[PDB]
Amino acid sequence: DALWEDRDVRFDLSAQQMKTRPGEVLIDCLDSIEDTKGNNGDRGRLLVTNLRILWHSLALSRVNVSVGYNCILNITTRTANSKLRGQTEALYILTKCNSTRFEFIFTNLVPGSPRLFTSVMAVHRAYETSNKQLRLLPQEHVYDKINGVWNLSSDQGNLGTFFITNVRIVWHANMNDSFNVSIPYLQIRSIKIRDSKFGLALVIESSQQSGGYVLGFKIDPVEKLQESVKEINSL
Repeated sequence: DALWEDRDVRFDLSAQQMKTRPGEVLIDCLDSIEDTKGNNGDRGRLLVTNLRILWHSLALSRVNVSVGYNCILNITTRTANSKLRGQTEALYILTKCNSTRFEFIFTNLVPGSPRLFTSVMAVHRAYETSNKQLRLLPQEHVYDKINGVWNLSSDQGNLGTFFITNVRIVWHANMNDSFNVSIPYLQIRSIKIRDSKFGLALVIESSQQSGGYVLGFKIDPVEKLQESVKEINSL
């Protein structure tokens, strides 16, 4: 139960269906599959999304466990069924990180979902495929252009150029090497201003990374630090 996310209590389900996360898009959903090497029984439903691939039970759906695209390495098919009551059904499981293996056997689907496999190749693929002009992500735009910022690293600080985007909040330095320093907004948890410490700066409280990245704005009369904290606390 190390990559089974909890659903009965942590997703607060009824007796029949899952609970959808914000921004989670559904494509297909089916039934009558077997799980092995979890902590479960023998039969239940099967749901899929753009962030999780979900097994709903049949008997006791107050035990219902799944995993998503954050942990899957690659996926397999069996073959196209040659003749006389075969199937195309194969769900075989490659964990990215841990040594747990799984086999998903649809117990009684009659064509075994040959067209759901035509979908599931692309939805893993989207999670696969993910001078100062930004390497811009799709569904992302630039909302501020700031020249002359002294980001002060643990090594040293230098002349730089800052951008404020929708998601990937990056910083460029034009000091002889074209640095890449980029954080996403979802890794940002909280923000504080440091006017006195290190000269009119902001510090970044990261949850997962557990580190702090600063910038620098005492280098010019800038009138943009109060512009900054509004955009980044909102978005």
